Amino acid sequence: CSLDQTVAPGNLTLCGNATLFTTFRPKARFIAPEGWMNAPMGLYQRADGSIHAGYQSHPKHIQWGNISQGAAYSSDFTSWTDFNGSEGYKTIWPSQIYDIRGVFDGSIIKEGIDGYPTILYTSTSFGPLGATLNEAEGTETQSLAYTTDDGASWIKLGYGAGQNPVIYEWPETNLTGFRDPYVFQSPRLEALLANTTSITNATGDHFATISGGVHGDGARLFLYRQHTTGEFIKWTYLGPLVTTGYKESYGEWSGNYGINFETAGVTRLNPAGAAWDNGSDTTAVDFVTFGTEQGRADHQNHWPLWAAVDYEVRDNGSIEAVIAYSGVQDWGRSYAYASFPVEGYRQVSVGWIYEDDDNVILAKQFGYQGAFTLFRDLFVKVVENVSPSTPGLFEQASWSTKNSTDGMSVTVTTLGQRVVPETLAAYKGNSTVSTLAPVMLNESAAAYTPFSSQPTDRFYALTGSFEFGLNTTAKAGFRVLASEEEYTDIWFDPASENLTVVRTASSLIKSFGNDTELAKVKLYEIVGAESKTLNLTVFVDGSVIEIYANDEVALSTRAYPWLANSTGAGLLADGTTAGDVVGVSGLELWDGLVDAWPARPANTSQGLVWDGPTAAMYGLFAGY
Amino acid sequence: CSLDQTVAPGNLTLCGNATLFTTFRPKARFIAPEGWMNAPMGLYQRADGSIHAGYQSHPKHIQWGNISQGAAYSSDFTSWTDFNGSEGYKTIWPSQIYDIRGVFDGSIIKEGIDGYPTILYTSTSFGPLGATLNEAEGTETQSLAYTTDDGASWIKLGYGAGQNPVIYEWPETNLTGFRDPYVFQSPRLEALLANTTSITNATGDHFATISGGVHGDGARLFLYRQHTTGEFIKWTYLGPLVTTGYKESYGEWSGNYGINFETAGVTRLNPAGAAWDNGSDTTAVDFVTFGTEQGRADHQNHWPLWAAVDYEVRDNGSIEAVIAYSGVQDWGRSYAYASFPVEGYRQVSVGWIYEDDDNVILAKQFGYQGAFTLFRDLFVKVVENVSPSTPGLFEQASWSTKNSTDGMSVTVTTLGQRVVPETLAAYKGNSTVSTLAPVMLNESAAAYTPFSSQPTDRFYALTGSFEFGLNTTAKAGFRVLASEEEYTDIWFDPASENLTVVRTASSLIKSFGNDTELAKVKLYEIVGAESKTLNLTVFVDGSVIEIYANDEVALSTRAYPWLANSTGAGLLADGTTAGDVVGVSGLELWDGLVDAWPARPANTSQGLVWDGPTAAMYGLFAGY
Ligand SMILES: *[C@@H]1O[C@H](CO)[C@@H](O[C@@H]2O[C@H](CO)[C@@H](O[C@@H]3O[C@H](CO[C@H]4O[C@H](CO[C@H]5O[C@H](CO)[C@@H](O)[C@H](O)[C@@H]5O[C@H]5O[C@H](CO)[C@@H](O)[C@H](O)[C@@H]5O)[C@@H](O)[C@H](O[C@H]5O[C@H](CO)[C@@H](O)[C@H](O)[C@@H]5O)[C@@H]4O)[C@@H](O)[C@H](O[C@H]4O[C@H](CO)[C@@H](O)[C@H](O)[C@@H]4O[C@H]4O[C@H](CO)[C@@H](O)[C@H](O)[C@@H]4O[C@H]4O[C@H](CO)[C@@H](O)[C@H](O)[C@@H]4O)[C@@H]3O)[C@H](O)[C@H]2NC(C)=O)[C@H](O)[C@H]1NC(C)=O
Ligand SMILES: *[C@@H]1O[C@H](CO)[C@@H](O[C@@H]2O[C@H](CO)[C@@H](O[C@@H]3O[C@H](CO[C@H]4O[C@H](CO[C@H]5O[C@H](CO)[C@@H](O)[C@H](O)[C@@H]5O[C@H]5O[C@H](CO)[C@@H](O)[C@H](O)[C@@H]5O)[C@@H](O)[C@H](O[C@H]5O[C@H](CO)[C@@H](O)[C@H](O)[C@@H]5O)[C@@H]4O)[C@@H](O)[C@H](O[C@H]4O[C@H](CO)[C@@H](O)[C@H](O)[C@@H]4O[C@H]4O[C@H](CO)[C@@H](O)[C@H](O)[C@@H]4O[C@H]4O[C@H](CO)[C@@H](O)[C@H](O)[C@@H]4O)[C@@H]3O)[C@H](O)[C@H]2NC(C)=O)[C@H](O)[C@H]1NC(C)=O
Ligand SMILES: *[C@@H]1O[C@H](CO)[C@@H](O[C@@H]2O[C@H](CO)[C@@H](O[C@@H]3O[C@H](CO[C@H]4O[C@H](CO)[C@@H](O)[C@H](O[C@H]5O[C@H](CO)[C@@H](O)[C@H](O)[C@@H]5O)[C@@H]4O)[C@@H](O)[C@H](O[C@H]4O[C@H](CO)[C@@H](O)[C@H](O)[C@@H]4O)[C@@H]3O)[C@H](O)[C@H]2NC(C)=O)[C@H](O)[C@H]1NC(C)=O
Ligand SMILES: *[C@@H]1O[C@H](CO)[C@@H](O[C@@H]2O[C@H](CO)[C@@H](O[C@@H]3O[C@H](CO[C@H]4O[C@H](CO)[C@@H](O)[C@H](O[C@H]5O[C@H](CO)[C@@H](O)[C@H](O)[C@@H]5O)[C@@H]4O)[C@@H](O)[C@H](O[C@H]4O[C@H](CO)[C@@H](O)[C@H](O)[C@@H]4O)[C@@H]3O)[C@H](O)[C@H]2NC(C)=O)[C@H](O)[C@H]1NC(C)=O
Ligand SMILES: *[C@@H]1O[C@H](CO)[C@@H](O[C@@H]2O[C@H](CO)[C@@H](O)[C@H](O)[C@H]2NC(C)=O)[C@H](O)[C@H]1NC(C)=O
Ligand SMILES: *[C@@H]1O[C@H](CO)[C@@H](O[C@@H]2O[C@H](CO)[C@@H](O)[C@H](O)[C@H]2NC(C)=O)[C@H](O)[C@H]1NC(C)=O
Ligand SMILES: *[C@@H]1O[C@H](CO)[C@@H](O)[C@H](O)[C@H]1NC(C)=O
Ligand SMILES: *[C@@H]1O[C@H](CO)[C@@H](O)[C@H](O)[C@H]1NC(C)=O
Ligand SMILES: *[C@@H]1O[C@H](CO)[C@@H](O)[C@H](O)[C@H]1NC(C)=O
Ligand SMILES: *[C@@H]1O[C@H](CO)[C@@H](O)[C@H](O)[C@H]1NC(C)=O
Ligand SMILES: *[C@@H]1O[C@H](CO)[C@@H](O)[C@H](O)[C@H]1NC(C)=O
Ligand SMILES: *[C@@H]1O[C@H](CO)[C@@H](O)[C@H](O)[C@H]1NC(C)=O
Ligand SMILES: *[C@@H]1O[C@H](CO)[C@@H](O)[C@H](O)[C@H]1NC(C)=O
Ligand SMILES: *[C@@H]1O[C@H](CO)[C@@H](O)[C@H](O)[C@H]1NC(C)=O
Ligand SMILES: *[C@@H]1O[C@H](CO)[C@@H](O)[C@H](O)[C@H]1NC(C)=O
Ligand SMILES: *[C@@H]1O[C@H](CO)[C@@H](O)[C@H](O)[C@H]1NC(C)=O
Ligand SMILES: *[C@@H]1O[C@H](CO)[C@@H](O)[C@H](O)[C@H]1NC(C)=O
Ligand SMILES: OC[C@H]1O[C@](O)(CO)[C@@H](O)[C@@H]1O
Ligand SMILES: OC[C@H]1O[C@](O)(CO)[C@@H](O)[C@@H]1O
Ligand SMILES: O=[N+]([O-])c1ccc(O)cc1
Ligand SMILES: O=[N+]([O-])c1ccc(O)cc1
Ligand SMILES: O=[N+]([O-])c1ccc(O)cc1
Repeated sequence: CSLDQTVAPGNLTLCGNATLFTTFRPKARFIAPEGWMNAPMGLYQRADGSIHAGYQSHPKHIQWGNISQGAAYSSDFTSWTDFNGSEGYKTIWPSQIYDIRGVFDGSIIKEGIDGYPTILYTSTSFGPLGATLNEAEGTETQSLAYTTDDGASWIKLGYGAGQNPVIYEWPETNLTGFRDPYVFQSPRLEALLANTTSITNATGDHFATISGGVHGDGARLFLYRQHTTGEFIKWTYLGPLVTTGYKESYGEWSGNYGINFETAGVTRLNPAGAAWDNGSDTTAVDFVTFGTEQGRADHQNHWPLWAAVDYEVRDNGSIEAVIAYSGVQDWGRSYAYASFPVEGYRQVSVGWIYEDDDNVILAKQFGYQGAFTLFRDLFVKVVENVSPSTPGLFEQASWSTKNSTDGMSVTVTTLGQRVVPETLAAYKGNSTVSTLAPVMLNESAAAYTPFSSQPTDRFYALTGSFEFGLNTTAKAGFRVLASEEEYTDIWFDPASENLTVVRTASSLIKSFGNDTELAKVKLYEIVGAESKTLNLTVFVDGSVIEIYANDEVALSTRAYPWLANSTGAGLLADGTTAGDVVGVSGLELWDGLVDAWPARPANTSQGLVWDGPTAAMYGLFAGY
Repeated sequence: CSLDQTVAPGNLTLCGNATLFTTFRPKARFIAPEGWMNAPMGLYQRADGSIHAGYQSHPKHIQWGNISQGAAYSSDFTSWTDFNGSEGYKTIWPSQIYDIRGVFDGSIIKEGIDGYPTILYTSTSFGPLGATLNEAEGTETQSLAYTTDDGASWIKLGYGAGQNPVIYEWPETNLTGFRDPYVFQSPRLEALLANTTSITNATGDHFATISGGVHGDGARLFLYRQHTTGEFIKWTYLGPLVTTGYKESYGEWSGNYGINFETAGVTRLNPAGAAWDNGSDTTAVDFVTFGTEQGRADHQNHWPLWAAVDYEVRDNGSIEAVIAYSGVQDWGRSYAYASFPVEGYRQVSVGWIYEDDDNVILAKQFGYQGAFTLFRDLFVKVVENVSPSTPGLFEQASWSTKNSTDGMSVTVTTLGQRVVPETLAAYKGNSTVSTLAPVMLNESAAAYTPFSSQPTDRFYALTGSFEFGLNTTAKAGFRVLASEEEYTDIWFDPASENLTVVRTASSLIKSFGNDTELAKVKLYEIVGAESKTLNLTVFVDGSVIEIYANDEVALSTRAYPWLANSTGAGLLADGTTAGDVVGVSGLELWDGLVDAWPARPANTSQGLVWDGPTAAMYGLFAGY
């Protein structure tokens, strides 16, 4: 095939394996060296302060299978180094009857077996596995392994009675799933349960949730408690923590709860970050983050959600997490968010961005699939002095409201997300930074106005503050990865409250997805203000477009323009007039970002392989 | 429990694990250090002249499961040393999706991958597996591994296309089984196929059989040929080598062909041992040895058989092995015979002797199950100058006859088996040998006459030649493991041609088997003789009783007397009179035999373990 990016693309399906390896590939973020990746796993801050990140991995293939933990480490979330051992960059792989079908997601007990960091993970064996299939007990169990070398290798507990797997009995019949154990400490839950520990005999300092659901009756998050402090074999089932209905939706701001949960976690946050109080901090909020499946017509039937919850203690010594309000962690092509504690009272979240090639047309030509999102600090976002005339404000859909004593202003609380400052500092410092003059978008505004400085490649960031009239019908935003013939348009339309990514012209290559992305964004109007403001930040990284609005709304998507010069960026304006003006300020472009994998050459493909005719016989993995 | 062997046994089911480890345990033969063992596998003579023996092994359990290769070596078939590596005495174990359900039987390519000894073995995965179940393609495949350290460890080929497993497609639909690859070189088969290699393109110097059958339509031995010399991935299916009918029997001397073959092998022998001619040696005979299942009402539904065959070349470049005559390799509690070449033009065979505790009542108390037989030289047994008035002679059931030119005498040919001379020499040399005076059994003979010298423990051998009148109705034999209250009786009754082992009084412990064993023995009468002779040799080794008659008939069984003094032996006589006399000569007792595992302590138990509740969930292994 021809790789001439100055002319229209040919038939790229004729290209060899990994011939398009560098063409669309992110450079400034976490990604496997090659092949298939999906969910983050095994995330923890090591004793030396560095971050260990695992991920679901299938090297030398471009579909899921033999799923293993690949791993790497970083001192700043931003520049990474691969582990290299006897299995390359893998550190846990299928090896025993109980996990031979896949080492699924798992999470870290920092002070575990013999004092070592310990992973509790879903060990899978044979049989139908899935929320739409007739799964049986044993197919998904939960197992332990520990590391004596800070994540370079893991030792599994032995197979058998009183050893691995450590959790195998289904807590209810007819489960849709039983996976993704999330281990956490919780002074809050310990305080709530302290008066009931005689009922259950579970007194350990670690809790674990397991994600699943019940056939025909919606998703479930099951809560376990470590039976005894310092002992890791026995985990006592308390009860369902979160119970939702079959394809239940809390509404337009909240996705859909589907039929089954995946990768659920539990945290507690306050306005500064992570909160480790027992309930005494009145500014702190309990949150659950979770994926749902089969409640969405597109995006691989997957919603990455979160909910604020109020805990109630049941008479049998378990906890009901009652949903107070419910939102979306990312509105685009991402899923499988994991969060973990970081020193300085932080909780950091990261997810997986899948490709937009669902028919698997150019995956072999790429030689890889998937990347992470950026790493995000979670916190309680608080907006003070909100005007009660903010449209829709008292729906309290994915936020809560608290009136002032006099009823004239409102305090809004919701989940905040922002890129970790280490990454922003490194990006800015390594980039060519252009601080741009403010622009009034009025009757003279073109549909597209290129920035006065332009990117030089597909690795850049941009930010801007868009000030709108309170009754505007104008739209504005950013165009990125743009030439005359290919471009991706990011619009906000305050009248509809919709942030969209229009991808009809994103690429000349017709096999990639081109559906319009959509997020809801609430501009909380401030008392006394005669305008409302959207702070919009965009990261462009190969084919990833990752959008953040108001440290609250995130939308990750993909664009694969063919032409070498489809790298431009600028401002979008629609329906701006002399009377309906959009003021854009705080404009800045960072060109270049950071080389996130400095030790890797440009092409880390090792080729692709086929599992052969037995893949279809076993029926577990696609085989390629 | 009480282990007082001077009084009646108590309730031994109350005894702890491995508390009866030494009580009944063989000392003079090949046996695992502890736990479950079954079939011999991976047998070969190493470059240094020593013998490598593998076996199906499940350490720390007393039922089958996670089946692996345990291994040991010997310079004389008799004194053995265990391998000791990272997995103890195991050297191959389930580790990959293709073999995670068990590393089943396999055999050796001496000059294989990169010139190293290479095993071709049955790699098993998930799904129904068995001749009475609905097995599917993929559940049993055939895979390669090689050793760079003379059997201390094995490296498997990688999983995938053009790698492991190397044989996976079923040659016919609806197989009852597809396992136990037997690799061999054959100048005979090469010569037969040389004119047809254009039809199949298979020209390699190794052949392999795979054992199985077809549902409802009997057993099958499938023949493959290595496609190209020096290359080990591609094996071409030629056709069925042996085809038998559903529960077909050739008769009383020949067991039953059942529904499915296991552990089948192919060899060529002459009167001296192994024959490596191309067909030019007129004294050589082609043989197949094979196990059959579900054609027997007892003995675990298993027959260990052999057949002499005449090869025919089919038009499609395959071989039909037409059965000429058909016999039994061992008439007792043994199965899974494997044979292998040994320097000096020898073919040596060894099998597995199972316990007689089929309800698994005292297996945990033993802490082990199973042993090998002794190692046996195979050869063509030729008897000259046989009288045509030998009863039943021209049935030619498990032998062939060739008349002299004048029709007055017959040459008889059959399969010969004898204990390897290395073992007999070592046994005799380490024993207290008593050469006993000949005994005429007549009207004065007691039912039981103790030998003039007695054994001192349960480890001894005895031999004798019993001369009978041509029209005798007398019976005689040996009693072993004998006190007043417990004993095992080995009888030959020339009038019925039956060799029996009567075990009604073998033990005071009622849970062990007590059924009478039976073999057919043909005393070929010699021209001019006025008598007929049975040469009977018996090895007593813990609980094993292994009987050989006339270097032809073998019968392995088990006896578990409780009393410490149930060790005696002597002569049996029934219906001997002044006129019907049995002359016994060549009588000799070897007391002690050899310590076959000199580096092992008396108790090599490591305890027993339970796999836990997941064993029943996975449904593959009993779990204990
Ligand atoms: C079917 O059969 C399968 C095969 O048998 C079976 O799988 C095997 O299961 C067994 C049993 O569970 C596993 O055995 C365990 O192994 C653990 C260590 O595992 C790691 O290391 C081994 C060995 O590594 C050596 O060899 C390899 C290979 O050559 C080398 O690469 C290594 O470098 C290393 O080499 C050195 O050592 C060799 C000899 O050992 C030398 O020959 C060599 O020269 C070198 O010097 C690896 O093989 C393992 O790899 C495999 O597993 C990993 C995942 O873990 C995979 O990723 C990988 O691909 C492989 O598959 C692995 O790296 C042991 O720790 C463990 O022993 C502990 O537990 C048992 C009980 O379960 C105790 O009896 C024992 O005492 C140990 O417990 C003590 O120690 C720990 C801390 O160390 C404590 O937590 C514990 O409390 C206890 O303490 C006690 O003692 C203390 C005294 O110090 C005292 O203070 C305490 O108070 C207390 O009393 C166990 O041996 C085996 O690994 C499996 N093998 C494989 C290949 O899978 C499978 O399950 C079966 N399936 C079924 C269904 O039945
Ligand atoms: C799901 O994922 C699973 C995990 O990824 C996956 O299983 C893995 O599959 C891969 C791919 O098939 C296997 O990789 C192969 O490994 C073979 C060696 O295997 C043995 O050794 C390894 C490594 O041993 C080191 O590490 C262990 C663990 O720490 C130590 O115990 C050892 O002591 C040793 O340690 C040293 O080295 C380390 C680094 O390597 C150092 O860190 C350390 O300090 C030490 O110095 C073991 O791990 C293996 O154990 C496992 O497997 C055994 C059974 O085999 C089990 O019993 C055991 O329990 C474990 O499970 C094992 O002992 C390699 O030989 C092989 O590489 C060859 O093939 C590939 C292609 O397939 C070629 O690319 C490569 O070039 C090699 O081929 C050349 O060499 C051979 C001869 O050596 C030739 O025959 C061949 O023609 C070719 O020659 C070429 O080069 C020549 C130049 O010299 C030239 O002359 C020729 O012309 C030609 O060009 C391959 O790497 C891996 O072992 C599996 N791992 C496990 C744990 O199972 C699984 O399949 C997946 N499942 C699915 C469904 O997808
Ligand atoms: C001697 O060797 C055995 C191995 O053979 C060692 O382990 C024991 O194995 C036997 C099987 O041989 C197991 O028996 C089965 O037990 C289950 C129920 O077990 C539960 O209750 C037990 C009694 O208090 C308890 O000990 C068990 O605890 C272990 O297992 C749990 C996991 O469940 C684990 O968390 C613990 O830490 C322990 O490891 C467990 O709670 C029973 O259902 C089985 O019944 C079947 O079989 C019987 C007998 O034929 C039959 O009557 C039933 O109808 C049914 O068909 C079976 O009894 C035993 O549990 C194992 N014990 C263990 C692991 O401690 C044993 O330890 C060795 N002894 C010594 C001293 O070393
Ligand atoms: C590029 O990367 C791929 C891995 O993705 C490398 O391997 C090839 O993978 C593809 C799948 O991506 C395989 O395609 C399938 O092939 C089978 C039929 O294969 C047979 O015929 C082939 C053509 O001549 C031949 O090459 C194969 O030989 C290999 O495998 C045998 C074992 O069977 C082995 O013994 C050999 O040594 C070889 O290793 C084999 O004989 C086909 O049935 C599949 O069809 C399905 O999918 C297609 C596509 O969607 C669809 O149209 C069908 O309807 C059906 O659903 C599929 O085409 C391919 O066989 C693999 N090739 C190999 C292993 O050589 C590939 O090698 C990499 N290229 C390079 C240059 O590195
Ligand atoms: C948009 O971003 C601006 C700039 O960061 C935010 O304004 C700042 O608000 C903080 C208080 O939290 C002040 O300390 C700064 O001085 C403000 N800077 C200004 C006004 O330039 C603004 O709050 C953001 N708006 C939204 C809606 O998120
Ligand atoms: C029983 O054993 C005896 C002793 O080994 C066998 O008799 C020997 O036969 C060989 C010929 O093959 C002679 O060289 C020996 O001298 C014979 N010894 C004798 C008669 O004492 C005898 O053939 C065996 N009989 C059977 C039926 O197997
Ligand atoms: C970019 O490339 C295309 C195709 O080579 C060309 O037509 C166009 O003029 C170039 N420059 C742009 C769009 O600014
Ligand atoms: C505790 O009660 C809740 C609510 O009825 C129930 O769902 C849960 O299963 C119970 N926990 C147990 C039985 O451990
Ligand atoms: C909150 O304030 C709004 C606006 O003043 C008012 O309509 C509403 O009733 C108030 N809610 C409460 C609980 O006082
Ligand atoms: C550039 O990036 C590296 C890697 O993250 C970072 O450590 C470094 O501080 C950055 N350089 C700057 C900020 O000048
Ligand atoms: C309208 O927009 C253009 C471009 O920003 C600017 O030059 C002009 O001053 C604006 N008009 C007013 C009245 O500010
Ligand atoms: C052997 O032991 C039993 C039981 O202790 C005893 O009755 C008998 O007399 C002993 N001696 C024999 C049978 O020669
Ligand atoms: C032997 O003990 C077992 C328990 O292992 C008991 O069930 C059985 O009834 C006992 N047999 C007796 C007393 O005969
Ligand atoms: C060769 O012919 C025999 C007899 O018909 C048949 O059983 C066998 O399958 C054939 N071999 C092939 C098709 O490879
Ligand atoms: C073989 O010899 C027996 C006895 O003399 C005779 O009955 C039979 O017919 C002979 N067979 C042949 C083929 O000559
Ligand atoms: C005793 O047994 C050993 C082990 O087989 C053997 O090598 C040795 O030669 C024997 N001793 C003799 C025959 O005196
Ligand atoms: C009968 O048998 C006994 C014991 O062997 C012996 O003493 C006696 O001589 C035998 N009788 C004859 C006639 O040989
Ligand atoms: O790769 C398997 C893993 O990916 C997920 O399905 C999320 O997409 C998890 O539930 C599971 O552990
Ligand atoms: O342990 C499994 C092995 O044992 C046998 O069933 C014979 O009894 C073989 O066919 C198989 O390879
Ligand atoms: O791209 N940019 O100029 C940016 C991006 C992010 C940010 O927080 C500030 C500026
Ligand atoms: O499939 N199985 O459970 C088996 C197969 C063969 C055997 O010898 C024992 C058990
Ligand atoms: O026990 N014995 O005296 C024997 C056993 C076997 C043998 O070949 C000769 C004598």
